Amino acid sequence: KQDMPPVGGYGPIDYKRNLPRRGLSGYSMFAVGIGALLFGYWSMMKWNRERRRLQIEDFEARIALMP
Amino acid sequence: TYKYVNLREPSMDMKSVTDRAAQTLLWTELIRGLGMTLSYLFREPATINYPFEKGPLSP
Repeated sequence: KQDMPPVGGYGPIDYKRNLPRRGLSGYSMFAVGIGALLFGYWSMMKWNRERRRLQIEDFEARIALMP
Repeated sequence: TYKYVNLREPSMDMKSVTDRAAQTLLWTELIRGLGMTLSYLFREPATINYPFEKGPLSP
């Protein structure tokens, strides 16, 4: 008279299938990308242009000597 | 009875193609897919330390 099945206490667990979490898609991407990339080239032309100014100063000390 | 799996056409409109062309080109899969599901290393490893610890059995 000592046998298994309980009178109660059950679930069940699902048979389902779901993890579609979105996700920042669909014109949200391709907009943060271009907005990041244009910040890069804007951070250029303030350094590459400025290094071009110090470049001429480096040639300047050459030319003021050599006679 | 039945069940049909992988029997569905794409939507094929203007909206959801950009949802799929963000996938192939800028990888919204394959990082959200398996740069996160793997790590997930932060669980405790389950190794029986054999010369000292031993495993369960039954009478």
